[PDB]
Amino acid sequence: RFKKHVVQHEETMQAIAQRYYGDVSYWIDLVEHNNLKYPYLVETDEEKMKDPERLASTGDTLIIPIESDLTDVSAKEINSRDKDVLVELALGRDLNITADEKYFNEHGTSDNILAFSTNGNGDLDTVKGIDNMKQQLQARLLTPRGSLMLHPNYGSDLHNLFGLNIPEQATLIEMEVLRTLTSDNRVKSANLIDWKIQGNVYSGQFSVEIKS
Amino acid sequence: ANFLKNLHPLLRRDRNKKDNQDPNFALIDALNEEMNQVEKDAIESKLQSSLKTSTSEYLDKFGDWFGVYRKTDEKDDVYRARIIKYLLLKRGTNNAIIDAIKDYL
Amino acid sequence: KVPTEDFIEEDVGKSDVETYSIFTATPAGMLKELNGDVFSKPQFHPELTDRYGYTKFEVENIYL
Amino acid sequence: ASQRVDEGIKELDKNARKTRDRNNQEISRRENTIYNPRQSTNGLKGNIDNMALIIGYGDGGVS
Amino acid sequence: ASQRVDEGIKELDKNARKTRDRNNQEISRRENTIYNPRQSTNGLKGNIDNMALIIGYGDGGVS
Amino acid sequence: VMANDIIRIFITPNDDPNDKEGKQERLIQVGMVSQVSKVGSYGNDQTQFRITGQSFVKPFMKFGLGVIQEVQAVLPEVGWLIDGDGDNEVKFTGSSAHEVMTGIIRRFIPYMKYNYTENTIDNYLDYDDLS
Amino acid sequence: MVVRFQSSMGRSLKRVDSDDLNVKGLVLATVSKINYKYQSVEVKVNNLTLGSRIGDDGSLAVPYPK
Amino acid sequence: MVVRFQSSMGRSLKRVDSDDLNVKGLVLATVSKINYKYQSVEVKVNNLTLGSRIGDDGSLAVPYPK
Amino acid sequence: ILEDGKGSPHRFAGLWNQSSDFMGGLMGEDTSKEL
Amino acid sequence: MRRIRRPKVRIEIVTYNGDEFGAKLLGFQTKNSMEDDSSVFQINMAGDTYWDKL
Amino acid sequence: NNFIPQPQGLLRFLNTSFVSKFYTPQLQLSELAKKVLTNIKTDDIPVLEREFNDNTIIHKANDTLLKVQAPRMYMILQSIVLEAYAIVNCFVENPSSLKYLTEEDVSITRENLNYVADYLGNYDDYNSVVLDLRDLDLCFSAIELQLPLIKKEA
Amino acid sequence: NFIPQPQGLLRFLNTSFVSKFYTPQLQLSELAKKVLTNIKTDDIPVLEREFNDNTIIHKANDTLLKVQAPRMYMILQSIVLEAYAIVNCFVENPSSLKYLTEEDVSITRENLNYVADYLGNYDDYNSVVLDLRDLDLCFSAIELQLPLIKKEA
Amino acid sequence: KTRKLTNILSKLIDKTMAGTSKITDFTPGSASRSLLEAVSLEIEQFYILTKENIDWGIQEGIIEAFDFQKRQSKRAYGDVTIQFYQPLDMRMYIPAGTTFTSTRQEYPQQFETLVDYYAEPDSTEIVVEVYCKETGVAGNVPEGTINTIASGSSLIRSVNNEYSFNTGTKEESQEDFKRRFHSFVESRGRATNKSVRYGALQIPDVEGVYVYEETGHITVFAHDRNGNLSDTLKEDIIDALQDYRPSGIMLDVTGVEKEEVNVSATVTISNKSRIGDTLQKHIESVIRSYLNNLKTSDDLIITDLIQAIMNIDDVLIYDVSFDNLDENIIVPPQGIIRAGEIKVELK
Amino acid sequence: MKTRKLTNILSKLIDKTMAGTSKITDFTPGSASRSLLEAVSLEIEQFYILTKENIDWGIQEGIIEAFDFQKRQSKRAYGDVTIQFYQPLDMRMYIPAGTTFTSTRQEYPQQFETLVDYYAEPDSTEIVVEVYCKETGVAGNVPEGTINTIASGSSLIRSVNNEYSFNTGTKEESQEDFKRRFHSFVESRGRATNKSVRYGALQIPDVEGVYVYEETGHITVFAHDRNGNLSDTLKEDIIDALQDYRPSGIMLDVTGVEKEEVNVSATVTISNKSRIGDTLQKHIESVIRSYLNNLKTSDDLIITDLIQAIMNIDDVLIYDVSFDNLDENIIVPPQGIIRAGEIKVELK
Amino acid sequence: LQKHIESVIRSYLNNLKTSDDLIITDLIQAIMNIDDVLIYDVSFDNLDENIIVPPQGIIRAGEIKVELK
Repeated sequence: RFKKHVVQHEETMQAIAQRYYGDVSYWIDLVEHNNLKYPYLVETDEEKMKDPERLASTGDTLIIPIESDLTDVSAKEINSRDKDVLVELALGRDLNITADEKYFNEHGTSDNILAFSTNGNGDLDTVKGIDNMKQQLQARLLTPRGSLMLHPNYGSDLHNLFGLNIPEQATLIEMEVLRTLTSDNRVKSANLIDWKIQGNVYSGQFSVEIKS
Repeated sequence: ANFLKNLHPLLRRDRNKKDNQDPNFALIDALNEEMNQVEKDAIESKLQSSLKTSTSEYLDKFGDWFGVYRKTDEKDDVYRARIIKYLLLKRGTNNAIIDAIKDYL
Repeated sequence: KVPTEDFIEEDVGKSDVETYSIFTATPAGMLKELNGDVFSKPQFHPELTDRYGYTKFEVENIYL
Repeated sequence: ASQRVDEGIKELDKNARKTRDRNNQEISRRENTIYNPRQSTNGLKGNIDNMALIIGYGDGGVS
Repeated sequence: ASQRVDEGIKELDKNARKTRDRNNQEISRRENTIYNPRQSTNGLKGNIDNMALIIGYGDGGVS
Repeated sequence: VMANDIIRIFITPNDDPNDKEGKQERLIQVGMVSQVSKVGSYGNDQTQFRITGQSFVKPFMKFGLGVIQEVQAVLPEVGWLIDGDGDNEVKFTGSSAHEVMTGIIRRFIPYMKYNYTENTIDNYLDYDDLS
Repeated sequence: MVVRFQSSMGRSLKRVDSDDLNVKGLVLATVSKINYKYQSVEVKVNNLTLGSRIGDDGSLAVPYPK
Repeated sequence: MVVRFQSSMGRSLKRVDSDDLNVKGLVLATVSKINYKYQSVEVKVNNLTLGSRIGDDGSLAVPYPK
Repeated sequence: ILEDGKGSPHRFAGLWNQSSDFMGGLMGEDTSKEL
Repeated sequence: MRRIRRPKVRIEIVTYNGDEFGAKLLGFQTKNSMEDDSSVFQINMAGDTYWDKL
Repeated sequence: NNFIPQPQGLLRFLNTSFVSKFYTPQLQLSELAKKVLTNIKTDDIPVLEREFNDNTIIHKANDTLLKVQAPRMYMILQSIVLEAYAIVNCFVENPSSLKYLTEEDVSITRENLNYVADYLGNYDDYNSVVLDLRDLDLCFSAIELQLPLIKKEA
Repeated sequence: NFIPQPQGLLRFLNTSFVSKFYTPQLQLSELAKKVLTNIKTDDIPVLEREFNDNTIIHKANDTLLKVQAPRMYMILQSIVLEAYAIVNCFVENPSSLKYLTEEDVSITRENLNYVADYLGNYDDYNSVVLDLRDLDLCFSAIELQLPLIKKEA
Repeated sequence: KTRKLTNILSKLIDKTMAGTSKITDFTPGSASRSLLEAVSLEIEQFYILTKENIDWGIQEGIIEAFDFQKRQSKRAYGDVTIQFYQPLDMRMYIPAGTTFTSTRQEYPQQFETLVDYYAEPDSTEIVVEVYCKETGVAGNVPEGTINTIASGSSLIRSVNNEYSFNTGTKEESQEDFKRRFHSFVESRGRATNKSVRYGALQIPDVEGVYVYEETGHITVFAHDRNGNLSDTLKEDIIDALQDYRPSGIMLDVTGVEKEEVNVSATVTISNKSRIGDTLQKHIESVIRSYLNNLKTSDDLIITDLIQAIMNIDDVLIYDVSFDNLDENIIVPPQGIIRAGEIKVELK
Repeated sequence: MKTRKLTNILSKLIDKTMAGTSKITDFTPGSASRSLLEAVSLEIEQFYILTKENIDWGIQEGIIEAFDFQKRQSKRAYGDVTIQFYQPLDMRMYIPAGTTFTSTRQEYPQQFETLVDYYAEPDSTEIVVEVYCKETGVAGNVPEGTINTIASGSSLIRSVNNEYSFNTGTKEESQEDFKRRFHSFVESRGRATNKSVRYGALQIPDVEGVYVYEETGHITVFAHDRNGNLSDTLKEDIIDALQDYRPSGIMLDVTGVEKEEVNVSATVTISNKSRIGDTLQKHIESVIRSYLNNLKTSDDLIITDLIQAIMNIDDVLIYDVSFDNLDENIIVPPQGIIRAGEIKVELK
Repeated sequence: LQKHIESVIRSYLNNLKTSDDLIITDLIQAIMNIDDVLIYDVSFDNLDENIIVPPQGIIRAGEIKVELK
């Protein structure tokens, strides 16, 4: 895992390692992760134009490992070249099945609702990054608790919670949604920020803390 | 990085307008100038580590390791060219031998 | 595997109760140095014996 | 890899297994002197064990 | 002084260090029968320990 | 705390400024540590570290005079006139305990080397004024 | 514990004392020197010599069977 | 108690250990077979035979007095 | 280390296998033979 | 979250039924140790029935 | 070779117009194969005085008439075993043989493995061998992804 | 009670350009005189091995300073004698530390700086200078600490 | 070798104390201590700079002299031109980081502008350099693909790239860099059998070349082209091999001949009930395939033929013999064995 | 880059400080600014010297990495050891394998060990077995009468002594010998020539000091091992190796080398009359005999190198050396090697 | 290698039974199981015809002699 950062005006590479990891001494290993040539951070972009991929300048992103992966040579090699592909790999890659986004939001808690799609040309669509995490939360919420053919106790009792719209039913629904969202270890916490009623319609929203 | 950027963040970084004489600015300027000259020297050191750009003593070392020593009053370019060429003798062929005679001539 | 989350109490530490420098595996005790073939063949580290000199550790093995 | 290594070892003859133990001892006494092959090296020796069993490094294998 | 002493002794050959150990043991037999370069004696040994390597005081340093 | 370190303890009996006879900073015990261990009953929500050692009895008690069985130590057409030579035999002779004990201690004490930044056991142990 | 730090030996805990000093059984030695006048030898252990005190031959030595 | 259930012997409680394995004293035996080439016999205990290993005669046997 | 039961790599230290045969001449036996 | 635990001990005996023996369980100890040459265990039983005769 | 001996059958096997719709080979000897093969050809190698493990893939190839029916494809199998044998040796002993194998050399072995696997599918005598080689086809791909990474680690 | 000396060091020890900052005076210390006589007259024990490939071993004898600049080679010997003298007393036989004084080490450093500056012109033999600069700061710590040691002892 | 922060700072402190008597305070916060720490940090950075330079040198710098190129995963870049409806009347701004998205749906490639550009007051067209986001060969795009800009404007009409992106680059391992160098050095060998063989195989339509060596003459013959050699190829390869032949040694090139063998073998089977047309056909096919696959200058040893024919099935075959094959047939160096006529009798 | 000394950097810093709008400042000695300037200058000097040393190390390491040419490891010392018994053995005795031979002198605590079995037949008052130094270095080259100890030795043994110093152990391969072998390899890139054959013959680790003699259409290579012999297997291995490197269409043949014996009868003058002794004589004899061995084929018996080699032992102790009959260099033929020879020392 | 070849011949001949009979070609096959690249030619100096075993007797190896040439 890693933290994101950006190059500030005339910040030296010594200064970053000292602020995040404490000891300045660690900058030496920290430059290999960002694959930098000797002018590790340089102010001017027309100087980055010298050989763009092997440098960082003012306004560019940087990668900051956690201290345990700082010394790992494999983490060094991977972070050297992958660069922005970090987030995608770290959140993982999967087949996209939100083909009919307008449609699956008309019949949730019913089956047969999702389907493969095609993007690009001649290849099934795929999803990655934060979109993948959303899609997976979405599918997990719209699936009943014991309906996947292996590893059951997956999904929700959202199909079971339909009731007289009195507030206790609404707190129950809130708690089920929060449990469902907090099931995945990748997510830190969820919390409600609004619940709202319109006769026979529930509405509400939840904030979820995704790890960096 | 360079000596100005890292040095104690409360110290000055530019000439004083109150007076012309600034021992602070003289010291920092001298140290900046020396360490940037050392930096230029160290960047130029990369060229001496390669036979393609090594000159003077490092070209001589390369020649000595390849066994091609420097001829009296021989400049760097011809000496490098002979050193590189020396590994393509293709000895034993008749046209090779003719080339070696043309070189010797 | 066991995480700290199941630990009620712990009492673990180094100790210099066991300390030997020379280790050997004598053969069955009938064979004896003054009436036959090679009796024993020990092993030691030169740095180790400085702190603990000539500390022997012997074991008879019935098998050999 | 480990699963098929164990499955293949099950079928091995007694002599094959004895020689694999002896080879393992011989390598051992002279040493000091989330499976994903992408972006990781944790499952290295597992793939070697199958390949060494099926191909045959010694009568049984090594490691 | 401590740092460059340790680097010296790392750089020494195993026979060199063995002889240094012998000389230390001989000296020990002959026993009987905050740091500042100024106004301080605690760092006396560091200056002496740094010597006996730039000068060949026996095949290896002492103390 | 690495093993075999030396710890000195000093106890102040009574008040300094009062000028009592107890103001002496008398040392109570000195010795060599030989064990360090974590200790803690998390049921009672408390943990401690325990260190124990012995007062310079560790070097002697651990130093075992072993026996070497298969060493001739011969020389070509030369030999030692005193017997008990070539072999690891050593003989100590004296007409009193303080004469013998001096030879016994002095035989092995210097070579018992350790990583003290400053010396060995002979500086820290007087072993004198014997009779 | 603190009090256990006493003389001990073996894998199993055993109080070492003046019993351990006493030898159990018979041991072998080689005849290095003989006192011809008294016919009492001194035998050598692998790294120790028995008998052999300040007494030349008569007042201390090892007896021989007759 | 529960922990007392260990190796023990005698009317009085005594820790049986590797001391009990060691014999105390001298024992008698009968000469069953002799190795005439080496003149080293093998003696029989009442229900056990000493000496007498895979070694025919030279490398293991019981010495005889001379 | 958890991978494949590797355990601690420092268990097989630099003194595990490096050693040498034991004989005298280390202490007191050599002092008489300095001819 | 804190884990929840519901222990449920069973006992089986082979020569009185074992399931009735296991019901009157109250506590036991099982000292097992490679240091010593003997493994020993203890069981505490309730006084509802005269176990001495059984 | 330096540490332990090898079976006699494997030493004897190793010393020495069809088209697929998905694959084509090129008969490159890998740099590590080039130098290990010379050692196998020379007598400087220990060897065992007896053979066991009759279920190995080597005896399977020997039993079938693949040698005389299709000596081309018999040759390719020897090449597959030569690379596959060498990359087993370096991890278990002699690490100095590393930095002499590249992902391109390991990649083309799958090309040659599947180019022979289609051919083997046309005659269901060789099913026992087919079954074996398919297991190795996924084994090599893992090594290709980790070989650049392992080399930097070591 | 003297550790035997290496054969190299023993052979080494038994026998225009000018710098603007530091200059030599070719003055020897009383303590350095007494040692020189001891080695000249008495046959000190000497080792037989030469495992330690440092100091004058293939550095001070390998360089062409011995033939090119023999005067400069006389400075290097004086520094070795003065470096070997101070190491002699402290390690063993401290009775000879009474003859050493502040000015004895002062002049040694000045001689060190002059020979060191001259060696800086040569680009091959910088290895010798590498040790001399480390030794240069060693003498200065004795210089600023030797008057306290004698009064303490 | 490189020294760390601590050693340099400690040497500076010790030398200051040796020289300077004015200075005695070195708490964290002294202008002098941090002056020395700044100096030390810059020295350590220069040490790491030399370290990286030495690493590059040992890795490829000696080899760079020789005729080879190194690749460093440089992302693809190429000139791109933009057009507007009318000439401008203002200095329009073009930020760095501007994204030029692919117009084709099938191409997910994207590109970004590293440096800012300022349109002229009245120029109707401007060309800028754009670098791809993705490294490797995947960043290559055909001509006429980049025709959309994320930061669109009214004045902007369309975008096009006349020249294709050729600067796509992929980096291999050090072994791949070293192998081509080795192959080039090895290829410079001449006047040897292996070098002659390589130089013959360099020209196309050369395969399975066989070389026969003698003190007198050197003779090379091959069946490269559909089992036959043509006169034109002989003329071409004679001229090529002049650089490879040894000086003063004759070189000769000839064609390849074949010797068809006639054999009528007999096979005894233990179980006569098994015999059938299919069995003898298969035996004849195995024999003819075995006799076809013979190496150049390979003598037809009867022993190998016996081994080969018997190894079909040890239980089946009991006895074998050849009516019309007396002993092993020796062949010249230029001859190759072929199956002329084969017949198999079952007994 | 160019090396900058302290004085130049200090002058440049002083001049920048003066020119930098600073007249108040002074650079007398004892000042704090002068000491800081000097320290910085010495740091820059250290950096430049370490940079030059790293450039040299880098060049060496790149040359090692480049190609597949690397230095070979050190050879373990070995030699003969002589056993003296009190009386001839009455029955046959067996020596256990891996018997350890050592010494008691503190200068040579290096161990030794036997590799093969040995048997002491009866009625034999002495037995000699070969021994190999376990430590890989020059410490095994012990002088005469050093190895005076045996482990697991019976009472029969009376004395243990080596009759001759080993003088066979070596350290890691010399930089100059590696450099020369690498020159041989570079000149040998063009195949079909004398130097190519030379390198193809020398690349085997066993063979040492080969020679080539080129008769018309007829190469001959005179190859021998460190012992001066040429076993058939090694000869065939050399031929197979040279097959790749042999010029095509020209004969090659090999026939070893024929040894020759000469007696030097050397005489040496020794400054120190006390140090003269039989031990030094034996050491001089062994040094000369060893010099005689490990000599390549087709080189004259040069006496200048002999005297420089024997004077190398001690320049001061050894005064002068002279000879009686071999004062003129003996020209050796292509198939001659000077390896045998009996040495008699005649001290003046 | 000759020792190995003699041991293979012995194992082959000893494996026969009463119902089997010594055949030259079968012996050739058995011994030529070794890779044909190593052994290029085999011939018999004494054996030139197939030996017919009587029903009661069994053919087996006696004292075998193998040589290069």
